Amino acid sequence: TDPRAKWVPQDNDIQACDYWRHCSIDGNICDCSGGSLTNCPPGTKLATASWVASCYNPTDGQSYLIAYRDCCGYNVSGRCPCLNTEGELPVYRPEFANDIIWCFGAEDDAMTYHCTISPIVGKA
Amino acid sequence: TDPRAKWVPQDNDIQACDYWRHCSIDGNICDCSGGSLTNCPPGTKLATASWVASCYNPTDGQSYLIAYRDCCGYNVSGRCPCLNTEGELPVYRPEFANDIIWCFGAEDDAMTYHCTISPIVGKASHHHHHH
Amino acid sequence: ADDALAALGAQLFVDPALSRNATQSCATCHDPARAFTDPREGKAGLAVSVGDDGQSHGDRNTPTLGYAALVPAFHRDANGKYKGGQFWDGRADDLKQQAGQPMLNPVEMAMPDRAAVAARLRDDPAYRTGFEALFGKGVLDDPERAFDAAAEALAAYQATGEFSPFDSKYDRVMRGEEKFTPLEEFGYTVFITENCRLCHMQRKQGVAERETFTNFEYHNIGLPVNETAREASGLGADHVDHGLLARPGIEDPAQSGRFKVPSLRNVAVTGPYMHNGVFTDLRTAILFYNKYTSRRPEAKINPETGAPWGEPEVARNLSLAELQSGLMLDDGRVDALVAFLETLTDRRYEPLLE
Amino acid sequence: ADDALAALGAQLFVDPALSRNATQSCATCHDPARAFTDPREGKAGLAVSVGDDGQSHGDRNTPTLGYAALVPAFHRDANGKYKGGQFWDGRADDLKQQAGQPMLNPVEMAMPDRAAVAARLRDDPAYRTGFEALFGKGVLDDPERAFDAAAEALAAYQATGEFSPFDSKYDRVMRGEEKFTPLEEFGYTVFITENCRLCHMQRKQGVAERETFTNFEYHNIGLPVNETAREASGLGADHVDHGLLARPGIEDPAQSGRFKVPSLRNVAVTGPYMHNGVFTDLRTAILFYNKYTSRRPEAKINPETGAPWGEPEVARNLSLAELQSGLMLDDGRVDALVAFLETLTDRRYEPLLEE
Amino acid sequence: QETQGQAAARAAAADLAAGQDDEPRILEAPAPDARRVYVNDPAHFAAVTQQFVIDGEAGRVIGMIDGGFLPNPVVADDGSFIAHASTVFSRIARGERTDYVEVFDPVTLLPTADIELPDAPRFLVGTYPWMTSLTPDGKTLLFYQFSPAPAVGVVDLEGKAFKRMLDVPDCYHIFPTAPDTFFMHCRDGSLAKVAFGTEGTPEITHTEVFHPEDEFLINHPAYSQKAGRLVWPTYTGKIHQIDLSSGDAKFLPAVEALTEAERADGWRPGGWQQVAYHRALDRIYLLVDQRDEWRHKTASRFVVVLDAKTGERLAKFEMGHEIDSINVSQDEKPLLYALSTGDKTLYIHDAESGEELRSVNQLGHGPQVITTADMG
Amino acid sequence: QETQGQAAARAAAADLAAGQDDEPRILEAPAPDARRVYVNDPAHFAAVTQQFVIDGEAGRVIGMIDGGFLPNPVVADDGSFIAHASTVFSRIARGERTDYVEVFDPVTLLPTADIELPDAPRFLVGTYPWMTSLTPDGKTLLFYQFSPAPAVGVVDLEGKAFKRMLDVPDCYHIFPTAPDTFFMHCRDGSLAKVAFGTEGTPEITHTEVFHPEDEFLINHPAYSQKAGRLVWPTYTGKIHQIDLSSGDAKFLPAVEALTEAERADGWRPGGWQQVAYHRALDRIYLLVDQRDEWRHKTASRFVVVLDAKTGERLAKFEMGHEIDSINVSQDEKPLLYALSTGDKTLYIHDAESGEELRSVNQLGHGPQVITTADMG
Ligand code: HEC
Ligand code: HEC
Ligand code: HEC
Ligand code: HEC
Ligand SMILES: [Ca+2]
Ligand SMILES: [Ca+2]
Ligand code: NA
Ligand code: NA
Ligand code: NA
Ligand code: NA
Repeated sequence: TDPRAKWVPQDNDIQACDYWRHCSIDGNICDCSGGSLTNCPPGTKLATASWVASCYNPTDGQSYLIAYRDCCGYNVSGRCPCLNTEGELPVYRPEFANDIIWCFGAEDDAMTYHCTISPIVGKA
Repeated sequence: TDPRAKWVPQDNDIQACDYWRHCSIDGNICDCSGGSLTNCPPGTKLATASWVASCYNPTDGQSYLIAYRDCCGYNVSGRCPCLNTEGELPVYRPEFANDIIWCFGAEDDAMTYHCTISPIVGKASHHHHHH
Repeated sequence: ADDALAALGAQLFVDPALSRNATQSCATCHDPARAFTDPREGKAGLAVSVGDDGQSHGDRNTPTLGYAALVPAFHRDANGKYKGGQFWDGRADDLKQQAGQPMLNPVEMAMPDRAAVAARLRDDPAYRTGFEALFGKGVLDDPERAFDAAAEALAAYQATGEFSPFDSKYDRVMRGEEKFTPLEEFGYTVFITENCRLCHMQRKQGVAERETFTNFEYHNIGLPVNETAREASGLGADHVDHGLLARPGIEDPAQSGRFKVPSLRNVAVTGPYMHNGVFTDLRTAILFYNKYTSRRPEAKINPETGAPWGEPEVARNLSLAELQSGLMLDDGRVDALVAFLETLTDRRYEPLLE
Repeated sequence: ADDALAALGAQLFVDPALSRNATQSCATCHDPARAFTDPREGKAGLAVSVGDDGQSHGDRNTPTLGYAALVPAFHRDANGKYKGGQFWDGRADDLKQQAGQPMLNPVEMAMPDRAAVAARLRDDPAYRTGFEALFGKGVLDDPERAFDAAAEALAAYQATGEFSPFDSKYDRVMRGEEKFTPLEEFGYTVFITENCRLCHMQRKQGVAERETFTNFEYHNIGLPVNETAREASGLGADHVDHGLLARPGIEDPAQSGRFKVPSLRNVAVTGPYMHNGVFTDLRTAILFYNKYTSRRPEAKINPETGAPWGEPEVARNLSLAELQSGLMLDDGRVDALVAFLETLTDRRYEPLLEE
Repeated sequence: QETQGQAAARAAAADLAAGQDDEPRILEAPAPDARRVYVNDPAHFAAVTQQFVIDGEAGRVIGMIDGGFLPNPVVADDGSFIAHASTVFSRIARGERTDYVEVFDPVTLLPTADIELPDAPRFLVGTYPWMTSLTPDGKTLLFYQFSPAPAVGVVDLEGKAFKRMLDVPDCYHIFPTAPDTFFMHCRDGSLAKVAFGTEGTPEITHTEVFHPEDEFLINHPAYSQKAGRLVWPTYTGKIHQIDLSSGDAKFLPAVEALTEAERADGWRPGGWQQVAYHRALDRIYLLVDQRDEWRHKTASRFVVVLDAKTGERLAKFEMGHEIDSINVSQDEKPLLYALSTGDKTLYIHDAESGEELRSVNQLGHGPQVITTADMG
Repeated sequence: QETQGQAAARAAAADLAAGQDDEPRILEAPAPDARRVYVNDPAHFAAVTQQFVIDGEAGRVIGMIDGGFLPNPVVADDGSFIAHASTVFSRIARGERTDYVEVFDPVTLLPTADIELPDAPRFLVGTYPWMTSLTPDGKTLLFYQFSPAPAVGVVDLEGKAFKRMLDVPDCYHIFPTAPDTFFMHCRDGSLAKVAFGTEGTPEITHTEVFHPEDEFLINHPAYSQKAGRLVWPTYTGKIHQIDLSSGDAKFLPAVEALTEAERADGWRPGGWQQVAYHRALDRIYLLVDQRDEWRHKTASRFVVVLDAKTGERLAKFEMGHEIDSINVSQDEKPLLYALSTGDKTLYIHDAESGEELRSVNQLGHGPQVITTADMG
């Protein structure tokens, strides 16, 4: 609610902008438009590229690598928008940059942004 | 602000939804996107079709015919949205119906709605709607 | 005085001594019993009028003189649109410059020259009195001054209340003395919402003080030749009526085929319609505009003939922006427009309405 | 007993007596000094291995045995992906079912039959004692029991810490004992953000306990024939290696040309690369992937030959969804991935990286 | 009391803690059922728009579909597909116009047909559901054209092709009653039956005028195709009911949704989708409030429920929000859906008690239209 | 003190009372001048977007331009044209992609060129002004491509044609210095000078490295083409300046926008367009606020103004709103433009006193980018 305060993760609600895995999300949470935490909504196309962040999990004290993926090929969902930038670096370090539309590899050359999923891929 | 209360026209600010000539406007006031009360913004196309309402002018006590015109060929402006329905009739009386996109006759066959202008063409009253 | 000048014009207007064989006056072709238009049937019906010689027919339909005094003098406006003047092609600047022309036109009143006109004027003691009182002693002995004075009186007579009384139902309704019927009110709303008001209304916006249902501009609406009138005029099957381009001093090719937008006052009692009298019925003139909008096969057919309307006489400069409005008039709207236009009939012509 | 089985496997693994002319043991082709792969040069360089007869070449590259014990037994998972098993085409269910195959294969150890293998075991007084203690008296007298016991012992030895020590720099970094260089860390970040981790990580999501940089699935990445290896193997110019489809019991033509995703552990020291040893250098194996993503002319050329990569041996069922990632690896990111993959080398093979 | 986002955090933390893997993939929406509800956002005339597919029982967005300028949605009553007629331009809102019909699979939401409509023939208007209509067999889509004249376009969904335009009189809206027949409402106050073949002028018959010229019938009547019941309120809340189930119009006794005393006190219907009809219960729901007579498009805060056979009032609910559109599920213990354009929120109520159960917010820019399948 | 809507009501009433006629028509924008400002609304990644053309002196919208998905705007410094690189799809946000450049007349706003870019080559990213860039003669537009690898597209605006792609190293952004040359910022901490022709490998020369790997240079540096001055803040408000006016890079002394005490108390720049530069005054403006280190894209409520030569602070303005983006007019007595993505409002301030003078609201859904012409 103070936008400039240090971001404080929680592990109790995935539709909120402070949910721990959304620490470098930029866009919309897929769970709010018919996807789930780690699945795209019907009719969208899953990008094969990703972006990474190290997100602290308050449930177990561990930091995990979140390799975000966009679901693509639809206009932006408009539901549960969020923009977090924990660890986020400028475009010249693109593996950590989150303004890029990371829809690369999506089926049917889909390149429009609908929402983002937040799967874990490792520990920091 | 009571949306269901009888609408009360004013003659002091054309950018407001209660300006007297806007009594049956549906969309956006052109004056808020680079047009003026009776002119289209640059880049848009002025339709020849029109919709009418008898709008009462509280300044001089007369009722005028406003034959609205759409400015077309752009996405909706998003500035100064308004919906009034004074004397507005269902679609089967299309001369008085305002949900219709009245972009017919616009140059380049422009058919998308950007904003609406509010010119006077005449005095008068309607049977269904007279002051 | 202004009164006197017009009273002189009233005399001239019905005087056949202004025609070569004394067979016709202004009033012969602009009959006051028919809103100052021509009731007589010639070789092309009522499409064109016969001259003093009893054989010559013109190539254009005789217009009403009702309301002609409201038209501004010919000029080119700031947007490069020509407006005003007199005749269907605007070739006369104003009513004064127009009045002398039927007098000398061999297919109309056929006087050989101004001197012949003056001579007929001098022969009438009432004219010696009337003209001299207004213009000075010897006016009628000078052919130029006599002819110019005759044209001034006639123009003055046409600018009196008797030509433009503003007493139609439409006028009474706008003064709030009575109401339109439901059909007439629908008709008015159709006229304002469809393309008609783009051309047949004095102003672009605001309220006209003395509306006459024209903007005074020039348009080519793509009318076909009237075959029988063209034959009667004797101008030859090769003739093309170029409308405004025919005015001396107009050279711009974009004016080819354009004609002055007529006032719709008394339209119900002044058929046949258009510059060449091609359509006899008011409903047909209205249906003509559907040719630019409707996709029904009947839109292509002149109901009076059962055959295609015919190619435009001039196939360039058509006013397509205004004509191709995207909206067809269905039969109910055509009925409503007829009912509205009938309300533009002056009080004294309401009995002609049947 | 767990120790004893694996110690018996240790002796078998280095015993040439399990080969027809007694020239070759498992350790000949799977040399512990080379991360359990084959240092010997044959007619096709190091791409394929030479059998006990000194003449016969195989047609696949000899893979490492390191970390092979982490692979699940062969199965079809719920999404209809085959997973697990042993050999490049998964035709063995597990390590125990694989162990006896080199022994009887005429192009490898070339023993005539089980009975001949049992007769060799019996000749050795140490096998009589070691086998009988674990499997019962008479085991070496029954060719089927003896062969089955030898495979068991071999599979048990490959499941020991010696084969899967988890002491690479990567493992140490993950335990917090050391840090990647910026270049290694960059290569790790590339590996995880580009398509590589879609096939070369154990899990689709979450955290693996013992990562071996393979999902154990079968994919056709569209590799060409290795011509010198295929000529050495003698299978013929018309032969097609159908990968998984060649496993008995798989009939699905969509499995044609699919090979098991190798573990990338020790990849830096186990060249040459792919199922037919077609690429000499680790860099070249990485650049192969840019053929699906880059439009540059260089992307269609194998840098070792200067020639086009070649037409796929099996030009259907390519994993295009994963391969067509939309992003090519520039040279700095190829540099980074080599640096990262070198961190997957077991500690005892670090000396091997120099060469 | 546990929210969907909370339950989903717990399931995700358990999967993590247990080491349960799962493959990131594209989900399928749950099977269409009685409680699926579709919300269309015309977005105040924006050039691109959205539809939200919602499970009304959970109050959860289960999917979305993108549309162009002022699209018309339709939903097959048996749940087999959904479709829309939509309009795009080659440079956002300018350039070459393309009108088209897409049919979508109701669980993958993938287009199974994209049918171009020649010569940009759609009527572009604030969204009226019965300006684009499916025949009861689901094999034909009918859409209205206003320019250059009232006309109706025939689209074959089975052969995936536009067929032809039908010429009609001065009439509006399209209520299909058979594979080859639909009714429209005419300016003169009659209904027109339009019976159409694979070729010809259609056969067109009129009923007698059923309303006078000063009685105004709203743009959003309720039509139950399975009942053949057209329910058509006027600006005063007088309700015309027409039975089309015999294949011809029979006019039922008119009912008044509001009493004389309420009307004298300024009660009037108002909103966008002002009326709903529940077939199995034969019940009518009308959005009403106290309002000036020319505020007929403003939100209303009350719903009245009445027995369609007798016109007796069964209930009057205070909705507790500014509501523009209502509709109901067609199952037993129906839900009453109450959409607020201003709040961009679908409020989901028990239709019996009128109590609010749950809501779905963030539904686009100006959502206005609710559509449900009648699957019973 | 009279608002623009009130002035217009007064004027229209006087024309009505005087019986003045006027023809409804399409207006022309006023001639481009120093106080025109353009605001682009990427609309939080929506498939279609809008640009508002604004008279900064009146605080009035004088025009709009529609765009597709995340378009890149450019404005000729001399006022002769504006243009954007844009992307559309055959069915709203899916189907066939078309990337294109359109050039517009700055007073009629009509497109005067529509130029297709082959093979969908634009980089789709939240909007960075220096990802698409005019050469100083205005004859060429250069745009960045990220996929499959960094490359730069060359578009001949005079001949209205796509020319070629150039392959570049691992570098980002495009700062043009001559008809045939521009600079980029490399991952390794250098700039790369790229000199190109119609065909042939471009001549690419790297400058010296000028910053460490852990100083992060923002995505929105200011670049004054007419001054050849590149003003590049880091996350901490340290400012790198590069003088490109000789045609080669010369590194100027770095300045700190914030004092050591402010940095110790949590002051950092933050927002979107965090920095502006006034050529004639040689002054730098930076959006800053007290914030956590990884809240670098949030709005800020303060602007510090400093002398570019010495780094001395001239002012610290309290903006009085949540500001994401700033720019300045390039004239004398310049305006400071302060755009709030959250309020969708442009606040127009006096750049000398910092006082808010006027504002323009309802600027789309999430307006982020301000562009002006340097006409002097
Ligand atoms: C029939 C032989 C006529 C006689 C006698 C007069 N007029 Fe006429 N009038 C006639 C025609 C065929 C036309 C149109 C010709 C054309 O080329 O356009 C006219 C036109 C006028 C007008 C112009 C009206 C307008 O354009 O709206 C005026 C003012 C006019 N006529 C007056 C007039 C006078 C004063 C006459 C006696 C001198 C006179 N007309 C005789 C047909 C005939
Ligand atoms: C400008 C493009 C016009 C539009 C739109 C409409 N009309 Fe018109 N009208 C116009 C001209 C230039 C003319 C004369 C054409 C010629 O060359 O003769 C006309 C004529 C009429 C008439 C005949 C009147 C008479 O002959 O005296 C009628 C009845 C008429 N117009 C009516 C009409 C209606 C009802 C319209 C909307 C459907 C309409 N016009 C459109 C100019 C234009
Ligand atoms: C060279 C002549 C070899 C000898 C002797 C042995 N192995 Fe081997 N090994 C060889 C090849 C060419 C291959 C791949 C063949 C194919 O068809 O895929 C193998 C493979 C294995 C595997 C599978 C590993 C994996 O798929 O990841 C295992 C477990 C294996 N080899 C073990 C093994 C044992 C126990 C041996 C002695 C009995 C043995 N190998 C000998 C080459 C040769
Ligand atoms: C599945 C679609 C894969 C993706 C994406 C990548 N790899 Fe891969 N890799 C895969 C298979 C099926 C194989 C064996 C192919 C065969 O038939 O032989 C490989 C092989 C490698 C190797 C060689 C390992 C060895 O021979 O022991 C390396 C070095 C390798 N792969 C690396 C690699 C990198 C760095 C990737 C991202 C660019 C990558 N692979 C993607 C399956 C797939
Ligand atoms: Ca006539
Ligand atoms: Ca190898
Ligand atoms: Na004729
Ligand atoms: Na001329
Ligand atoms: Na080879
Ligand atoms: Na098989």
